[PDB]
Amino acid sequence: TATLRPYLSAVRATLQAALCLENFSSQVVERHNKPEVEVRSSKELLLQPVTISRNEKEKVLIEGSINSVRVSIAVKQADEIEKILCHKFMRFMMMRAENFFILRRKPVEGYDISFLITNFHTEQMYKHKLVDFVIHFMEEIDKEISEMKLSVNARARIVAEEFLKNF
Amino acid sequence: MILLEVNNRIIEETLALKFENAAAGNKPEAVEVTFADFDGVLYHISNPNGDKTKVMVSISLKFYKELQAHGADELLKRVYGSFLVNPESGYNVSLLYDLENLPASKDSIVHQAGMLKRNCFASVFEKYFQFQEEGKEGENRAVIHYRDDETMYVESKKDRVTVVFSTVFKDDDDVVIGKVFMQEFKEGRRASHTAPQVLFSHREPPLELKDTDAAVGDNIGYITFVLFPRHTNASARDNTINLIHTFRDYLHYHIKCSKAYIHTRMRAKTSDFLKVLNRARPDAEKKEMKTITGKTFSSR
Amino acid sequence: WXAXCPA
Amino acid sequence: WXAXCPA
Amino acid sequence: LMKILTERGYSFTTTAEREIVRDIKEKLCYVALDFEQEMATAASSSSLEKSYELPDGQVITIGNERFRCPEALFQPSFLGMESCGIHETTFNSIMKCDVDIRKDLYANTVLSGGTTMYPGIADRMQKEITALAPSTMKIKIIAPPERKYSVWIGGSILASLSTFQQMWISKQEYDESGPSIVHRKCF
Amino acid sequence: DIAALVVDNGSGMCKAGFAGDDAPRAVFPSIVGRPRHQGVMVGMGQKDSYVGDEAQSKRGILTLKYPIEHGIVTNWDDMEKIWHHTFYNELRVAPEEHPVLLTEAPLNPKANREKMTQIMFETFNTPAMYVAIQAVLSLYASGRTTGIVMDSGDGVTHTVPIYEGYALPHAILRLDLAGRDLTDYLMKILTERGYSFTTTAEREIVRDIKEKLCYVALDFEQEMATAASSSSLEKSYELPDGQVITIGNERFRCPEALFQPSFLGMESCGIHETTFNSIMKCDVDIRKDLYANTVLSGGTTMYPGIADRMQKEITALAPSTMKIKIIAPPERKYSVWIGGSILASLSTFQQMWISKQEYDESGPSIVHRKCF
Amino acid sequence: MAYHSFLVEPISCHAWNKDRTQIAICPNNHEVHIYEKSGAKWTKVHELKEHNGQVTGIDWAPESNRIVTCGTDRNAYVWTLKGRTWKPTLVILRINRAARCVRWAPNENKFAVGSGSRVISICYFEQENDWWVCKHIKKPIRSTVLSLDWHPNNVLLAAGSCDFKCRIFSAYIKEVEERPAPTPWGSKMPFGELMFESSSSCGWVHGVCFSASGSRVAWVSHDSTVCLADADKKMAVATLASETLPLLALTFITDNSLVAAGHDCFPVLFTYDAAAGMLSFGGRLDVPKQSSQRGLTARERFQNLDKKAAGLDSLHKNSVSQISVLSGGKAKCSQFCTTGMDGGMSIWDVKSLESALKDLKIK
Amino acid sequence: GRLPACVVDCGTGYTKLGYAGNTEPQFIIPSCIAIKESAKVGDQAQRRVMKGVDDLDFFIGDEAIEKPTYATKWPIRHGIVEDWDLMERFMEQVIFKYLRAEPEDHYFLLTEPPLNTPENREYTAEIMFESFNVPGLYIAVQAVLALAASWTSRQVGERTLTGTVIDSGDGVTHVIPVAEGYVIGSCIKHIPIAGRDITYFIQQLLRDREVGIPPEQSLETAKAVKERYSYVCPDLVKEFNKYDTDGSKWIKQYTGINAISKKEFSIDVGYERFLGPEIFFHPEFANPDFTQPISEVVDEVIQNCPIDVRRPLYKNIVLSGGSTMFRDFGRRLQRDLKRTVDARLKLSEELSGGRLKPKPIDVQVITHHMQRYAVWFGGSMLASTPEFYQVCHTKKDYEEIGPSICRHNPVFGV
Ligand SMILES: Nc1ncnc2c1ncn2[C@@H]1O[C@H](COP(=O)(O)OP(=O)(O)O)[C@@H](O)[C@H]1O
Ligand SMILES: Nc1ncnc2c1ncn2[C@@H]1O[C@H](COP(=O)(O)OP(=O)(O)O)[C@@H](O)[C@H]1O
Ligand SMILES: Nc1ncnc2c1ncn2[C@@H]1O[C@H](COP(=O)(O)OP(=O)(O)O)[C@@H](O)[C@H]1O
Ligand SMILES: [Mg+2]
Ligand SMILES: [Mg+2]
Repeated sequence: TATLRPYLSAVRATLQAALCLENFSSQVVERHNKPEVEVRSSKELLLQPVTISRNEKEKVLIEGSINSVRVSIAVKQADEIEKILCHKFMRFMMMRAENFFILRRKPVEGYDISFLITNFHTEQMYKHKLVDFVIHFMEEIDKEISEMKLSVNARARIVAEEFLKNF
Repeated sequence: MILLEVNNRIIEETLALKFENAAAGNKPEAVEVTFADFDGVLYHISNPNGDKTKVMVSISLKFYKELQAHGADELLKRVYGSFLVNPESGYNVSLLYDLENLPASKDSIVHQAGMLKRNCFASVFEKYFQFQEEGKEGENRAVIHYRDDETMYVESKKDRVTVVFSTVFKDDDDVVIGKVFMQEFKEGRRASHTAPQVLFSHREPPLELKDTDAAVGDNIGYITFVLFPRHTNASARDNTINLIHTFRDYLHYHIKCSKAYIHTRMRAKTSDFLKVLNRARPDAEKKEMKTITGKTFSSR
Repeated sequence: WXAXCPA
Repeated sequence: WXAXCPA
Repeated sequence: LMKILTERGYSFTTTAEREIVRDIKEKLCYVALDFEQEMATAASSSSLEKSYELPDGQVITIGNERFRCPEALFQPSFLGMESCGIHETTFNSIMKCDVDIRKDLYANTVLSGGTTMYPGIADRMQKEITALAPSTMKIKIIAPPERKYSVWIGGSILASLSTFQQMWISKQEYDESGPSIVHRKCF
Repeated sequence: DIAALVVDNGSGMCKAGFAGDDAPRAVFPSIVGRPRHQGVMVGMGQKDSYVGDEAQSKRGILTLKYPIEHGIVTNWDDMEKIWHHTFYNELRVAPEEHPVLLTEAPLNPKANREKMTQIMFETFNTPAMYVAIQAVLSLYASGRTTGIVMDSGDGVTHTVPIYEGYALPHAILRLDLAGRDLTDYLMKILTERGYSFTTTAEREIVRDIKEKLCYVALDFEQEMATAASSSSLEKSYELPDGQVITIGNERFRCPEALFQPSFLGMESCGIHETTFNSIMKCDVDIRKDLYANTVLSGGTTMYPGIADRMQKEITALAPSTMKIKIIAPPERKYSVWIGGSILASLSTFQQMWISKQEYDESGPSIVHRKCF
Repeated sequence: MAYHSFLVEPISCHAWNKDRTQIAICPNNHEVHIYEKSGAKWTKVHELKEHNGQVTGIDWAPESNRIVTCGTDRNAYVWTLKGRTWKPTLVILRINRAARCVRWAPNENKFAVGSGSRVISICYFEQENDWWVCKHIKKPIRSTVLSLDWHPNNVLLAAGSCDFKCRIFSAYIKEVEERPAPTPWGSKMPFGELMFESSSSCGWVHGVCFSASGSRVAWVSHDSTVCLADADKKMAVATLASETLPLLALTFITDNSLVAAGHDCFPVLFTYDAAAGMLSFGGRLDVPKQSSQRGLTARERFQNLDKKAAGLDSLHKNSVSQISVLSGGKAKCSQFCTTGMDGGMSIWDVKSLESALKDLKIK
Repeated sequence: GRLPACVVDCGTGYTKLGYAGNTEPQFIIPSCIAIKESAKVGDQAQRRVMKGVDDLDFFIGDEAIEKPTYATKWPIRHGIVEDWDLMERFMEQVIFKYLRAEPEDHYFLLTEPPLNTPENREYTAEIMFESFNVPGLYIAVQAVLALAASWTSRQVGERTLTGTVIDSGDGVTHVIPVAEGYVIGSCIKHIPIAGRDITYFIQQLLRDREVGIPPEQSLETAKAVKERYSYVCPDLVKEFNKYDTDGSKWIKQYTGINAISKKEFSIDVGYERFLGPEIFFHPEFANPDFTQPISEVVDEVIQNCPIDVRRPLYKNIVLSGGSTMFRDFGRRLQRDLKRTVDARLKLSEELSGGRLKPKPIDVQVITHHMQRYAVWFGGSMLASTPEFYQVCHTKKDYEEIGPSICRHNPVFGV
């Protein structure tokens, strides 16, 4: 859209300032190769967690590291119906978290969705296309949730007409 | 299934099985089946004092007191004849079928036995239909506690019958979707040229509930049907009673199917987002052709 | 419309 | 075919 | 019908066989009183099949097709047409008229034409209209015993009227005003 | 991913291969031979039914029978023989491990595809199959989602218009007129010159003569007057026994039957008028997009100078402002198969199979629900 | 000048021999693949398979023709070419975490392995027992050792770490070489000494490199900054903060100019002004190439219309991870090879690059 | 007051519905759903989006097999739900049409096979807690409830709490050793070979030999042939010989009705009388991955349990499920088990030196009056006790922790 343009430009510019990932083997365990932002084992391989917010309640928290990036998104939820629909939709997104290679089966507490892009995802898959996917999600999620809301309204109207027709 | 049905399946099944076993001449076996229904109704089909020849079907309702009022058993008596007996201890209505005195055409009595709850409701409801048919204004108006936290205020006038549902849902998601399902309920009168006047309110209770004990509050919704003498005549009052009886349960049913409806659209959009992600996976240069099972091709 | 004319 | 034309 | 018969295996292509197909349609087809129920019945039994004999000795049997042909009248979507069925057409034509008369038309719907000689079309039309029109009004489908020649019967009755002899287009009128006179002499 | 056999198996010639290639792995005429003389030399090995190229090479002592006629399977035993030869001899692959994408012409009897599914599931035990319409695959092969496909195979001709993917099923025009009728017509008209081919083994010779010498004349009457006033169009072909024959006027009289079936004693319109009618049956807002996306296919549209004839004929029937493009690629004969390999190699196509399990519980009546 | 893609998976590290006719790469697995230049095409000639985890450092000694490989299995191997096959000799590193980088000494008498155990392992030979032994430099280090580069005097050793610091240790082994000569870094050089330690406290150090004369030490940080410490000026630091993505590798093509690369995928050139003590962005070395588009077939159009409903203008399509000097040494270089995380190997040329861009001056 | 808890045992070939506290399930319907399916193109998640209210135009149970214009889909395969849209619709009509239960006033007791993946439990919890809003749920293993269904047919004083339950249903056969009331979970065995594999094998046998069977009923026949003329043989080759030499006695006739023209077809039931059940003692006949008979699997199950509970487990082998209703199934099972046990005991005696002759291990296979629905009645017991309302997952627990509350079952540790 055109009301999220500076917010999305800032988010995209912060995404490709992180996502400069490198291969790294663990220090606190013999031969494991684990994402350093998930284990939080070494405090020297962790960059500052940067927040980019459009208003009080829509934001992106980006936690960088040497071989991983965790991007948590707190989406706009205006009323209770949008909250229910956003919850169910994010849940149906988590369900397939092996088809989405950069997704995370559980969101970071306080945030609606979370992506975890390690270094293998930037070595075996296009980096700019991952950035584009994140920005496209942030662009289109509000529109899709609004269409869900309109679908619920239409279902309510059809149910009312199906009842009051028999009288 | 769009519209909820009024006949219970377990009663019909059990009584038809017992009547087939009795009509073929087999010796009767014991029966003790307890179950439930909508609105907290409790059924119990058993035998009186281990007498394997009689089957007693008892029902416990929530409008306990409104059915004990004088004249609230005209329909029950009229429809059930000699089957209506004294209630079993702990229950409210009770039918008693003797497996040796069953009349012919055993389908009709079972079709009327599966609608025991509908008939108990229509018996306490046709009182006001008659109070309106006989041309008397100001007849008795009551509050049927058809549930435990919701009420149905019935009033009969010279020219109409007003039914005010005071309704509230238990779960938070159900409350949030029910606000919508009840706001959009006046848009139904565009589907038929003859539908009762429906009014919805959740800011303040109607002026009918200011002298009565119908449930009120800031979390309750009020839905007023105004049934006119074209919906309460002696030929189209069966459908009207069925609908006014199953309205709340039908709304609850469709609120709970709305979620299974939305889940399909959410799966579709999830796949549509996966297709946008797929632009990040670099297309392979050569793939090995496999089999339906997944094993190597084993040939060119 | 509801009565008279369509709309 | 069965009716019309052969096949 | 020529198209759907290929489903069974019968291919009528030339214009000479269109007459055979028309004879089949005007001898075996019938309008169903409930399309979905008749479709479910014809798919679970053989009590709806009828055999017709081509004029060379070949005998064919048509089942489900018998009522899928006239059903197009009530669902033009089969023919890829966007327009509504004949029942909705009649109902809309009624609703186009003034209010006070919509009652009388409801009780005086008069079928006509050969295509309305399908067994069970009056009942289907009545059901559709009484499902569309309000419940208070009465629906009566005036399907005469004969309606193939009804237009001709009416034409005869009109021509035999004594007040009609002043409405003919006279030869002198045509020679005076040319053909276009037909736009003003005839309605 | 999984490897799925694509078996076109239209009338005339069976072309089978694997999904993902650019050409069918095995293409052979769908004929079945039967010996018509006594065996006298015992000990050399004998067979009672030759299939495909082997039946073609030994046609001198066989009665070639086509199992498919006008796009309809008329002898199911020979069809099973053809499929067995395709699976175990040409592709040399076990059929009980790969899905199968067969093709069928539009407006065929449902019993055809029903028995096809029953055979492919109960005889070869394929784990999944799918019966697609030929013209849709032909449009796949052309890499576009809008246009009218004009597929003229060996036994059937048909046109299917599609717009943005939404095929219009009420304007699909079928016409039982294709290479075999033209071959029989050539056999008929070759007598007037003096040559008589009358046995089913010589019909192959006539078919070779047709597909090597015959062509389509841009202006029929001018070409007739020309070849009838000068010996500059006569061509000489050598029979497989040394005899040479010379055909003149006949060269373009055989394929001309496609544009005016009054020669064969048929009433239906030509293929150009059939395509134009199919277009005119569609709505008015898409015709302009169909005119510029006409697609040819089938081996009967491989006649030299048929694209120009079709363009010149449609342009005479369409308004003078519509641009008529005849998209005839030089790989038109294999197009129906090439589109198949494109289709069976797609990701979502795995959700359109007819799984063996789904058939085991519903019988052959499932193809009408899973495949249009 | 050329570009050759050996594979689609990243290349961890590469090494060339003396006459630059063979290359040893890591296919992003346990094996080491030795390819040989045959005319214009490359052909794999050797596969060295002894490691348990993926190799992370390969180095090829030119004069002795011995390869050294260190991987994430906490082991190091020295491969010698017996007849036609490379046979490995195991080195006992005594580390408890994965190794990260390996570097031969200039004289090929010892080699340094930086590991993630917060130590550096100076390995040498014991011909009294045929025993590859190692000593440890572990005092001021507090994290992984990422990059190593030896001083031309065979003793000093530059090491970058994940503790944000670049250091210059003294790897003097008093049993394989003589006491070294005094350098402008310091006169006291016992084993494990600390001659220099940068003042940076931000960003890891991905690459360090000594000058051709051993008087300057340059390094690159994840902080996007490229720094150079000069020893003839009281060890003075000249820093340059870039406005692009960070760098991963660098080298000295002359005593005044550096060629770096990194997460930008194209090589850049920096220059050092000794008369002022400040770095200058010499500019991008590669000319932005226009990648030709291809028309889509029908099979590929439907394949990417069903499945999914170049962006980069350099030779490498992923970040460049290692830069080596092919020919010319570090005093006057003419060819440098870059390998990145896209399996490619770009053999650059300094003359052609200086010719293509006339706005490009090499100090 | 409280209302009885709903019990819904959802099996691959049949679902048993009831209210806890009764003696037998109120409904036993086929586990199938008839929905409108037409010829469409695209994915499955995309062609399932129905406009308007058309997603409620479906039927389940007995009413879904009669419908000839609908497409019948089976959501459960091998006991594991492979389709959750159809399963949600099936559950919503199970609750709102057959049981007529308001899902906010009744605790629910569903069932599962042993090797149900945890994500299936999480999806079931999500469905029952967020869509239907049950106040409590309990997902019990299927065979462990089948043990408490053999007590109604055995004499007083010998109703034990220890036994090996063998549950062979439509899609899965699992063996569960219960000891003193505690499910020995780390010894449970689970084989996906069951009734429906027998029905596929029998129809493939009939289709290779017989003629005249309508295709659209080729399965419906192979069930009436399997659940009517099928028995168990003591020996296979000897039975083939008995059928070959005296076919006039061992070969039966089956006469069915073609339900399109109402004509009658007749087929000969021959070898598939004994080859059907033989895939229990020869699982390679139907799935070449497994090669181990059921007697050997039961013996491994019992020989892995603790030592001093091995001898009672051999004494109370309780059969359950429909696929164990084959004539002389328990007899052949007990014969093979007795062979194995006696051979092992004699070997142990010989190795001991020959001084003691230990007590011969009593092996018994218990067929009872409730096998066809032995699971459900078990549930109807467990969901009728007070302690039931102490082991359910309350709605508060879900609202607090989430669906991961239902992630653990007694087959795996931690
Ligand atoms: N009994 C019938 N059943 C079905 N179709 C009929 C029947 N009678 C006539 N038709 C069809 O309806 C059309 C109209 O019949 P007709 O009364 O002759 O009007 P018109 O003179 O306009 O044709 C005819 O073309 C005929 O094929
Ligand atoms: N290149 C060609 N030129 C002329 N005629 C051809 C050519 N190729 C094929 N034909 C003729 O077209 C006829 C039918 O085409 P074919 O591709 O066999 O149909 P199908 O695709 O159904 O097998 C064949 O009998 C053949 O003689
Ligand atoms: N008497 C019987 N003999 C043999 N097989 C049977 C019998 N009864 C049922 N079956 C088979 O068992 C299956 C149904 O049993 P059931 O215990 O309900 O399985 P589930 O509970 O998994 O649906 C069906 O496949 C049926 O063919
Ligand atoms: Mg073709
Ligand atoms: Mg079961």
